[PDB]
Amino acid sequence: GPLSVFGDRSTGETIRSQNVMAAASIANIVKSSLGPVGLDKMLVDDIGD
Amino acid sequence: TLAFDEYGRPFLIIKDQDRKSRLMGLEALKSHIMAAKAVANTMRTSLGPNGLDKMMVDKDGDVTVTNDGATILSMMDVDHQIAKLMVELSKSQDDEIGDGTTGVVVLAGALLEEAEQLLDRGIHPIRIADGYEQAARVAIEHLDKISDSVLVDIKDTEPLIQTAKTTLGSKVVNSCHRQMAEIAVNAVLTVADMERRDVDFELIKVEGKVGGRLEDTKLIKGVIVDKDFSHPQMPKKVEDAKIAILTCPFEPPKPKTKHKLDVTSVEDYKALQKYEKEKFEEMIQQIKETGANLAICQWGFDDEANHLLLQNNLPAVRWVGGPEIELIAIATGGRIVPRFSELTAEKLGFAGLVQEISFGTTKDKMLVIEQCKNSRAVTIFIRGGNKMIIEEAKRSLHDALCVIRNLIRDNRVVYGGGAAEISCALAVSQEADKCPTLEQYAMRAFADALEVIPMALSENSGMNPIQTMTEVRARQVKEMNPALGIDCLHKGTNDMKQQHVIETLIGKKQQISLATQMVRMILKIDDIRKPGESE
Amino acid sequence: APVNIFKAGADEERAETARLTSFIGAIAIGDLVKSTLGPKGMDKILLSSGRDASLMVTNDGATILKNIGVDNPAAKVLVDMSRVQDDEVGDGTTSVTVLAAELLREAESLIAKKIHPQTIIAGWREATKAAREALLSSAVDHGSDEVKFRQDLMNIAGTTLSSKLLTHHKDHFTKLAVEAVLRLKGSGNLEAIHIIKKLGGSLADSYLDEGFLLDKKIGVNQPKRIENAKILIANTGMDTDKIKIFGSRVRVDSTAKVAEIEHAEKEKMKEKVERILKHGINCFINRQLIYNYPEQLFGAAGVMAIEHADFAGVERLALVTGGEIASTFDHPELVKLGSCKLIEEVMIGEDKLIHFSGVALGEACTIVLRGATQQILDEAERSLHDALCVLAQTVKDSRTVYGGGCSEMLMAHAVTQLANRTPGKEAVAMESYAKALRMLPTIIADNAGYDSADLVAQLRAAHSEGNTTAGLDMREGTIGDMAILGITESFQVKRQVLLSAAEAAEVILRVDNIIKAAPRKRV
Amino acid sequence: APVNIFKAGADEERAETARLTSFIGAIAIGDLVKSTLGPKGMDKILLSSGRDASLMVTNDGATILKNIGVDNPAAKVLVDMSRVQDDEVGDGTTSVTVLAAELLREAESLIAKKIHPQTIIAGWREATKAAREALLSSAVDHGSDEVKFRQDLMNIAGTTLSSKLLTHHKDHFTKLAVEAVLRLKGSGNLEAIHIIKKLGGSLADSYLDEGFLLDKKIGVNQPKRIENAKILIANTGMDTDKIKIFGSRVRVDSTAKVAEIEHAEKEKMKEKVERILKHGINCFINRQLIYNYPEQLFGAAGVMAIEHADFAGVERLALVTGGEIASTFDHPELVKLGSCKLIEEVMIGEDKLIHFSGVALGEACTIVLRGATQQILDEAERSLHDALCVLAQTVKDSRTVYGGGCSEMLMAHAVTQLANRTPGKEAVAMESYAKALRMLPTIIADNAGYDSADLVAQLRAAHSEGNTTAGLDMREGTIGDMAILGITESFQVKRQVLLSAAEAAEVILRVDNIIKAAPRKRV
Amino acid sequence: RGKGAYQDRDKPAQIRFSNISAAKAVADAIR
Ligand SMILES: Nc1ncnc2c1ncn2[C@@H]1O[C@H](COP(=O)(O)OP(=O)(O)O)[C@@H](O)[C@H]1O
Ligand SMILES: Nc1ncnc2c1ncn2[C@@H]1O[C@H](COP(=O)(O)OP(=O)(O)O)[C@@H](O)[C@H]1O
Ligand SMILES: Nc1ncnc2c1ncn2[C@@H]1O[C@H](COP(=O)(O)OP(=O)(O)O)[C@@H](O)[C@H]1O
Ligand SMILES: [Mg+2]
Ligand SMILES: [Mg+2]
Ligand SMILES: [Mg+2]
Repeated sequence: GPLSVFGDRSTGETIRSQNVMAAASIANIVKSSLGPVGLDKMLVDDIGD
Repeated sequence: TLAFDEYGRPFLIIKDQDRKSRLMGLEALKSHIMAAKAVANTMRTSLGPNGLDKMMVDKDGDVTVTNDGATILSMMDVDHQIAKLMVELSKSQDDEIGDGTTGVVVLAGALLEEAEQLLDRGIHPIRIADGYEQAARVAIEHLDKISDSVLVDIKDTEPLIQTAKTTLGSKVVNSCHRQMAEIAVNAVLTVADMERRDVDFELIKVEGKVGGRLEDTKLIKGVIVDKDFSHPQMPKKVEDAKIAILTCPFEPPKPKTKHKLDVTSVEDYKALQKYEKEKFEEMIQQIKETGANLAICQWGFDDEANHLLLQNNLPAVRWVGGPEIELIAIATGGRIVPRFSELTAEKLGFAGLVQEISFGTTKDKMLVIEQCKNSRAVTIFIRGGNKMIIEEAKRSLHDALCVIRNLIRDNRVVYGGGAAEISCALAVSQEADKCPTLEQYAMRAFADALEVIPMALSENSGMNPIQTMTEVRARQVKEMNPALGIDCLHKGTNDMKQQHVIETLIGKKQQISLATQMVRMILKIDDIRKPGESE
Repeated sequence: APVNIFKAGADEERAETARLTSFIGAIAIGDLVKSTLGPKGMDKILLSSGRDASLMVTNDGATILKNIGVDNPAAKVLVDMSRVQDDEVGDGTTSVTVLAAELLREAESLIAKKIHPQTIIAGWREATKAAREALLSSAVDHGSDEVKFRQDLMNIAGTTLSSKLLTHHKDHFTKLAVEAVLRLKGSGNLEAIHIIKKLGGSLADSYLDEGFLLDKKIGVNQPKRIENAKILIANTGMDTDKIKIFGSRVRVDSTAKVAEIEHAEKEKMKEKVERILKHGINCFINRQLIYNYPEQLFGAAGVMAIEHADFAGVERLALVTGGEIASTFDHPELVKLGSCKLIEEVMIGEDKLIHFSGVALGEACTIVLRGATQQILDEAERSLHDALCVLAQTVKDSRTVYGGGCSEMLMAHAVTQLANRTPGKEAVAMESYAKALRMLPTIIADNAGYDSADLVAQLRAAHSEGNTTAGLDMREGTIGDMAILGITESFQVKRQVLLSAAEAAEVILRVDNIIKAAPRKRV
Repeated sequence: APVNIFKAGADEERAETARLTSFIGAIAIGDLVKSTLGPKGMDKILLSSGRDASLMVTNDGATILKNIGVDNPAAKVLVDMSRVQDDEVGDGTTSVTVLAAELLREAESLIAKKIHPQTIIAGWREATKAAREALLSSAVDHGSDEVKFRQDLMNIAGTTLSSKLLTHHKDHFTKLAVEAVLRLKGSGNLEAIHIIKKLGGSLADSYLDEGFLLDKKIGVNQPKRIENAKILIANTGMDTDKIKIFGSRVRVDSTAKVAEIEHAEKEKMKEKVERILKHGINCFINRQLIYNYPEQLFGAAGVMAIEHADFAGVERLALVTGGEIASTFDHPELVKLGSCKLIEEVMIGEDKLIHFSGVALGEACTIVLRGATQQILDEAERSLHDALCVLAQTVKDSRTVYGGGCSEMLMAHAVTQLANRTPGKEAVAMESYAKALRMLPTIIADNAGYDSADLVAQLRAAHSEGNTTAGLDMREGTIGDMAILGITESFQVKRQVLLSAAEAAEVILRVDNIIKAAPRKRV
Repeated sequence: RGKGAYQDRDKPAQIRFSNISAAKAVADAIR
């Protein structure tokens, strides 16, 4: 009947809404570090750096 | 993303959303058709007189071989909500008419298979559903063209027998195809109220006992109960029975409240012995003063009352059921008496040969009522070689009792064997061009799905579907359309009027009406919100 | 339905494994009890895994199939088929199981021949109709001339007991089975012949009692034997009556009135026994229990008292003595008493039983089965039950047919004669019906060790030109006349073997889909 | 041996489940490939559970059984039987599997008849001896009059390719198979016909090349086409020789002597190429790899250089050009060169191959199979391999028999004529041998959808009185003459179907005990 | 008359619909 792939398939407006939230997840991070009133961040690693 | 927001917060809408299943897509309609076609392909092989039966096993290990479409889909463990609606579709045909429970599932799966190719062309699913309503309306009006019956329930039982042979021809009762067909005709006409056109199936008792053969099934005018003569020396044959039906146990009268009767002296204890000794002589004499020679009691008997039955020559049965004695008072014309003091000669029942019959080596000894006087209650005694052939004959003959009931509700008939489906398919194709504005493709998908039922009869009979259907459909256009179908041994010609394949009008009228509305509820759905695992 | 399966734990199959599991499960049932068919077939011993296994050896095909518990769905139809055969005629439960399995084995041969299964059903319905006329036209009736009917009844019991454990006891057990039904002189109730199984002694030491045997010996201080007595039985309560008034207490003011009530209770129990001895009796049988207060009253009057025989024990005493139950004692002129000669107690297997020797109107018997083990007594009881049930229906239907393979070749000849007057669509299914009827003398011939390929070929050549009474002789291993050797069976037994196997094979052959549901508590 | 078992993890069975598992496991092999027999039978698609499953559709019965991996012990005898049939004659691997299974299916019918299994073996040895005389007396030889032998060879390839995927390609693929063996003009080595499978195009676009195709294209700066050239091949090392003295070093005192040694190494490698071009050649094929230093020498002289074709690629070039391998270059008067006309490069499926057009003494071919998918190319290669192997043996043994069911009815008639001249002990086994030979036209007739119950019955009535060339016509669905329609098979192919199935059924029927040992790493 | 009857009680009538329904899912995936 359906596709017999062993992975995962998502069609329609599901991925069309997921790619915007994937791009907005990156833009909402770097929005606080733009312009002369922007502020720096902290990038802490698992090893402690 | 799912279960997380773009700001890092957890995104939870409903509870346990990770173990949910939701499909809107374009395959949500495709999953409903592939689940419904597999039910229709299962029921396709059990259609017609050459339809092969199915073996159903219950959860307890009991095996029942069924052929009717109502009991097949009901005894499944299908956990699919689209196929569960096909179970209630075959149940709705059994509750209303009760003859086309197999054909209403193949027709519903045929409308969804033709709608699959219409869905890929870009047609809206409600536009197909609105096109099926305008196409099924033509099939209802065309089915009422040729319809006539001459049943008078006096001597013209010949249209009634041939109507029941169409229903019993597909079951396993074809060895008794003439004997058992006449049983279901006379069982309805003796209990039906022709002034109201109402038939009550509570008056038709269907009992079964293993032993004998299928040819030993007789229509017993009366009642058949388990006889429980408390005395083993009771006479087992009454020639003329004045039946005294009572609902009081043969005992001293016990009240319904708490009494705690007090005994003080020895004169009160000797009064206890004379009270019960005169009570058992009063309950026996009040039956003999009415002239009765047979008693029926719902409750038990006392040991002191058992020997008083033999001294007065009064046979009596013990521990009869609730609705069983309700059938005795109608078959014998008597009245059910609450007490013993209200017994009279007018409340007695009349019966002829009252006897018990032992079946082989068992100890059942069922009641056989041969003679009666204007009874309104009959009992069919189904015998067979095993319990598989009896429980199926209880389901096969019940479909034969329903098609006679539908003739009293509506005295119009059609001709089966695929003759009515080909004639209705030509009516939709003629009105598809008047006018082919929007719903031209939806009406032609209805006419191509109406031809699945006669081409399934050609497949089960060993013929070719597209070769036999093209010959029958072309002969109805070149001349005026007769009752032209098919058969298994084909009986020579293909004329259904000569082969006496007669079906009810309202049977096929509800086959097209219920399958169209069930298709509309499974086409007008674009989401599934089923859960995941059980726990 | 296998593709995109919409079931939870249930599985199904359509036209591929449906008829495959139906033909495997039904042949393996028929091949199981194949070795128990015939006068030289062996027996089975049935055992469980434990927890009071209760081993029960049986040769009858109904008792084997009712205890195995087959998991196959189509095999339960043949199990239920042999259950009705034991309940209706009591014989041929093994013969109806092999015949219904040989029909489906010939139907499995029609799988590769591409025959439609509805054509085999229509071909077997015409074959069964031709086989009914072969048994009906060859049935031998017996009306008057009763010295030939009693000789015919010994051929029925001699044929049934030859296929059981009672092989070399046909000189005794045939007389124990014919005279038991002959003493009924009426309807075949099949409960007046009370079979008592006692250990010790051989099967030749078993006998049919001329009177009646019972348990629950005569009182404490009562006489053990009374000559020329009048037997009165009862079904009434003796002591601790609590007579039919629920919600009645003894509410007194002093304890001296309680002594007057309990003396008045014992006076009414004494007056009830005084109403019993006004009939002029010497023996008393009560279905209920007799306590100590009426037991002293019967012992002082010299009257026996048999307490709590059985619920069906007073029914057999009413048929062997000629009395009535008489649960109420208020009219001595309307109560008929029994008759006997000796009520002495006999000892059978170190157990004292009450022997009702010399009874009048004795329409009841008592078979005293004595065997080496309990396994022999459980087999000889079912072997005698398979012989008394046929003789109880042979006196109701006196039509008899010639058994020992002679009836099966008469049925197979009528099908083959009408198979040549049919077109080739249904003629192949009728030839498979006649080949399965010839398998029933083939199983009997091969169980003894004879040449089954030649003896059935000699039976088919004999029945093709005359010889309506020619059958299989299992004594010497040849073909002989069945009217001379005296190997006959009942007509209703041989009809139910043919008719129930044709109906049961019709159900399984019409199955194209086996949809089994998900079972409970099976993981 | 089951009772008081003296084994650790091994089990066995004797005479009850030994022949039961042998008859179930062998019929299920024969009923599997039953649907692939005949010119209207379907094909199978073989798949694994994963881990490079490599799906390979095959209709030939040898390739199906060699990849399924049956766990049954007796089924591996029929699996190995079809492997030998593919290795000897290359055809009839499906026909020998169903025939060996139909012998054991008739032997399962002799279980209930109580026939001794050694009587069935001795009955089949006389039946197989009579069946050899039916094929030997009906074989049609072809000596002179070669215009009727080439028409007879197209009937062999037309019958073999009719039961494969090449159904509607008999107007093309018959000429590709007959002319491929006809261009050998000698022994059937079955390796000069190199089949090249390329994607793109239909099966009608496939063709037989008039020359020869190769890979590993001509150098870097070498000419791509030379007209009227002399082809010289080789099997020698070009560069980095390390010539045959293990334990030889260059032990010098300064690095200036290493420059003189490596210049002396390149002078001897240049002198080796100068000995090659003294023959007067234009093309060079080396089985080993050609490095950069001799590649510049062949490019400067205008000589081609084909490096590392194949180990068996220089054998096909030696048979298509008429030369020799010539691994040593020291006698130009004793080295025979090849001959060609065009060595142009052709492009088949976006791949440049070297076309040896116009070669002399071309006893080698190249079939360029073009298909829609790789599944069709893997099936058409095995379909052509099953067609070229029969024509390679038909030119060695010109005896041909009439196929299409005509040969099996001739073999079954000779057994039935001698089944009536035998005593009844072995005559029943010979009748089962003749019924199994008639199943082979029954499987072909039922695969198309025809009435197999009537067509084989008409073939038995035709062969009973004359009609030695009457067979089954699968075109219209009737009975026709096989000499007119031209449906013939080879004698050695039909003999190996009869002989290997009778020997393999002799082994499995003689097994009464299957003692399987304890397997390793299975728990 | 019916001029014959060809009973086909075998497996691959259902597997033929499995190859059709699987190829329809591929054509609808890249539609
Ligand atoms: N003698 C006959 N000739 C042709 N067709 C028949 C004959 N008898 C029955 N049929 C067909 O067989 C079909 C059986 O339908 P059935 O399964 O009984 O419907 P339901 O399940 O609603 O009872 C009918 O539609 C009828 O047209
Ligand atoms: N003396 C005899 N000669 C020939 N055949 C006999 C003789 N006695 C019994 N048989 C055969 O043995 C068979 C026994 O069948 P049985 O197992 O009793 O059937 P069921 O189980 O239905 O009672 C009968 O069919 C009968 O024909
Ligand atoms: N044109 C034809 N007419 C009749 N029969 C044919 C025709 N072509 C092939 N056959 C039959 O089909 C069968 C195919 O057998 P095959 O599967 O090739 O055997 P194997 O697997 O051993 O090569 C042959 O036995 C042959 O008799
Ligand atoms: Mg019906
Ligand atoms: Mg018996
Ligand atoms: Mg071949």
